[PDB]
Amino acid sequence: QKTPQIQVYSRHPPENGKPNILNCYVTQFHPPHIEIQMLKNGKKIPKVEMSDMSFSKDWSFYILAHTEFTPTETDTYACRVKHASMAEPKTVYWDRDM
Amino acid sequence: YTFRCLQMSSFANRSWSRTDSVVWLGDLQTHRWSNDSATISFTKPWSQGKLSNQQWEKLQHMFQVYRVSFTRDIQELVKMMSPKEDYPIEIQLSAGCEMYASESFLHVAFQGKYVVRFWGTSWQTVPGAPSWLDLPIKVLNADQGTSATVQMLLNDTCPLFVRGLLEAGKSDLEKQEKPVAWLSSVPSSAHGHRQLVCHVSGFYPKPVWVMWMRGDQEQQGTHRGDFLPNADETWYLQATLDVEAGEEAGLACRVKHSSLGGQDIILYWGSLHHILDAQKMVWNHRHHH
Amino acid sequence: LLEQNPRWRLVPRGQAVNLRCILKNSQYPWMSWYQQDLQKQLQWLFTLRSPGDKEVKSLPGADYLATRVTDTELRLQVANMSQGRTLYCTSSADHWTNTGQLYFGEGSKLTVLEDLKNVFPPEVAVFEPSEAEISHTQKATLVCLATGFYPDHVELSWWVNGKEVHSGVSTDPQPLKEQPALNDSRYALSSRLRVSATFWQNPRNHFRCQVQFYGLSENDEWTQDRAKPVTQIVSAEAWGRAD
Amino acid sequence: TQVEQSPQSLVVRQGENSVLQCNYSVTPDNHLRWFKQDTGKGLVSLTVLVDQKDKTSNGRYSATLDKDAKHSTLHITATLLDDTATYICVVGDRGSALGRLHFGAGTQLIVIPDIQNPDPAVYQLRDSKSSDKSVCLFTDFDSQTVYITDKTVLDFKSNSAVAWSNKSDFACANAFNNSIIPEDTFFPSP
Ligand SMILES: CCCCCCCCCCCCCCCCCCCCCCCCCC(=O)N[C@@H](CO[C@H]1O[C@H](CO)[C@H](O)[C@H](O)[C@H]1O)[C@H](O)[C@H](O)CCCCCCCCCCCCCC
Ligand SMILES: *[C@@H]1O[C@H](CO)[C@@H](O[C@@H]2O[C@H](CO)[C@@H](O)[C@H](O)[C@H]2NC(C)=O)[C@H](O)[C@H]1NC(C)=O
Ligand SMILES: *[C@@H]1O[C@H](CO)[C@@H](O)[C@H](O)[C@H]1NC(C)=O
Ligand SMILES: *[C@@H]1O[C@H](CO)[C@@H](O)[C@H](O)[C@H]1NC(C)=O
Repeated sequence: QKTPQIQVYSRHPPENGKPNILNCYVTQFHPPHIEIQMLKNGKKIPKVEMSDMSFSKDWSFYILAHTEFTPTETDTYACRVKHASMAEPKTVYWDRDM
Repeated sequence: YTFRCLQMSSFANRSWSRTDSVVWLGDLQTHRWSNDSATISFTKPWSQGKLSNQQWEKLQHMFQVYRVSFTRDIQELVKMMSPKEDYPIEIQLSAGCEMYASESFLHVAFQGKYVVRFWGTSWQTVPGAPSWLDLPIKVLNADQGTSATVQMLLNDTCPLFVRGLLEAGKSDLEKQEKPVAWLSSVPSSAHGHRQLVCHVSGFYPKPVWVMWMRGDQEQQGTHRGDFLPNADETWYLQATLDVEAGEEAGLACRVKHSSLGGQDIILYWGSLHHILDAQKMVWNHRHHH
Repeated sequence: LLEQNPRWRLVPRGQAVNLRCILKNSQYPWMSWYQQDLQKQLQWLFTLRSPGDKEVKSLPGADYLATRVTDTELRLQVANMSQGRTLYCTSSADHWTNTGQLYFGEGSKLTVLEDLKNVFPPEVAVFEPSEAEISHTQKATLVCLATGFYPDHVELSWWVNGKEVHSGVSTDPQPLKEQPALNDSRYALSSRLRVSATFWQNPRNHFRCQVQFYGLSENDEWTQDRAKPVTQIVSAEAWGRAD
Repeated sequence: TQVEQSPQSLVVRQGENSVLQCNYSVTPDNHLRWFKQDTGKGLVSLTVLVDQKDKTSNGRYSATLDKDAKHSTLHITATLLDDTATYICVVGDRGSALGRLHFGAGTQLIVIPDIQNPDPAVYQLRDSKSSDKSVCLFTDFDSQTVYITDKTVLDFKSNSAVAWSNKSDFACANAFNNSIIPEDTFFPSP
């Protein structure tokens, strides 16, 4: 078993109001079975497109999930990941400052 | 350029199994082979390389037999391991060639740990492999037919098909996309310290140079981040600098890339541009790290 | 070589059977089971390599359980037989083609019966050559007739002057049903010994037709008026005539 | 079924040529085997075929294989009476012990003897023990031609049938009354 690394980031400079694309990039996990959702305020975002799963030179898997979004001063985006190496589902919030 | 075909095989129990594949030329995905699909999908227009339809069809049928035979073969060999049938089981396969003269390879991992490889004419166990692998390896090695076509694949077919992909993929392997950079800030884990963050996004090809600067002097505390992908096969990177408060003044993030001529991107902290960029990012800060 | 046991067995419909495959040389370790139904269609069952490997499989119409106990012994428990099967045991090394070979055993013929009282031993009769045949062809043919037996497993041989002969013999390939429309019918089988007229006409010449029959064991419960039909030999004999 | 043999049954005169067909759809086809099973006995390997366009000679046997057409043939030159057997075409799933065999239904080969100058006759034979059971012997019919035995083949080779019955007035002359009988058959009075 290897626990997932979750990184959340925007495609373009994250100006409020303007349309942008949010990326949730999961890494360093084994086995390859994994559930990923992207969350807006708590509710699941209906169309989250995903890349195919691949692995790296250390034989650990990585996948990229992404969706279009419009950032707001008040609206919060997150990425939840269920994996066997974890008791509870890990939820990671987008921090534009990070 | 390093061509690699990757294979992910999951064996959950006696009945359940799937196997999916992806093919990379450098940092560009060229093929996708889902368990669900009978055929091998193209992700690019040039994914057929220089092969002709008849030559491609033959190879796809070659692989179609392989996928079905592999799944049966593994589920019989799994009966020889210690302890007997240790479900679940993951098998990973990495086969390709590097370009220069060339160098083909085929490596195999079991439960995430690399244990077997093809070498010369046969299958061999790598140093530190489980001793139970000796028996399965002998049976696989007894199969001249497999042995001979794998040889053909690695020695002859990988280099040839790649050399074709490279020629017909040149246009896409040469394209240049400009980085866009923007600045942000976070409190540091140490008291009175703050972490300056320089976001570089949307660049291709992958090689890039990013540093914090006091004009002349590169700031040695610059921590380059990991290369994170974008959905459109571009790249995202960030570089951080830990400063004491009232030391941000006079600092700049510099970015060198092949797509910028010689004209580096320089962003100064507190510069008129930065101020207006920052005013557009504001938010309530929850739930912050 | 590859010893298969037992060679033959009667199975009262609704009981199990134990089959063994002791292998004489450990250099050919890839033991596997093959089935051949009453319609002569062959099929692969199980293929076992490691000691301790046990596997189950259900087929029309017999359920199997095969284990590889030791590196030399291979078992197969056969249960719930509906209809007759014959089971073959094969071993090879890792290679099995260019550097061969693949080896086959003698097999185990299993026959399924409903009732035990349905087992009858054969009546045997030798019919003397025709005096017309002798005139016309200068050869003399004896016919042997084994009738009224069940099941169909009989082995027939000719014995001229106390020793077995193959020269001049042709026996039926398979037995035939006496009452063809009925399921629990009894069988009959014929053979011919064709000799020269001179050789038959010798009064000192003795002709015997023996028929081995495979039926019940000493380990089968039986209390009925007629005799307990054990695995036995039944014969008939004739001496020659001069005229 | 994945291995189709044809025909199901075949008849040849002793000394003539005989050809058996096998078309398969097993994938992958690594090798092909021919087997001979004498009735009531085990299997005997006749030949193994390995390559894309193969051929092998086993004394009186010879076989070809085309993997392109997933097809094989077996030839027996100058057939003997002991060639009466079932012939089984089988395909090798792998080139190692990981593979499984797939078996065709078998083609049943029946060899009928070359009887130049036949001598058809029906004789009645009596029980050695007395009495009064009897049997009929039909001897030496050429192989174009109540419990009747199927025709068997002797080795001077002869086709011969045997008929017996327990019915009031049998009798041998009209025993093979459901049969094609030579117009010159000898029917001696009993
Ligand atoms: C290969 C790279 C060259 C570049 C060209 C390809 C570019 C196009 C992109 C393709 C994308 C598709 C993703 C491909 C996945 C990457 C792996 C590719 C390498 C696969 C090996 C090719 C094997 C081909 C031979 C084969 O199908 N063998 C078959 C059939 O063989 C049978 O049929 C044949 C007829 O076709 C012959 O007659 C043979 O004698 C008979 O036995 C045979 O069954 C093989 O044994 C299959 C297994 C092979 C996997 C080896 C695994 C070793 C690891 C075991 C250790 C784990 C421990 C176990 C618990
Ligand atoms: C594929 O290339 C390998 C080398 O990478 C060849 O393996 C050699 O085989 C020869 C003769 O079989 C041996 O003398 C060498 O020792 C082998 N080399 C190694 C490094 O093991 C192989 O023969 C080639 N196959 C084909 C079809 O050309
Ligand atoms: C095999 O695995 C799948 C998924 O892990 C599961 O749905 C199925 O119940 C399993 N079958 C078994 C344990 O027989
Ligand atoms: C994957 O595909 C194979 C056919 O190649 C199928 O038999 C198997 O059940 C599939 N597994 C899943 C999980 O879809």
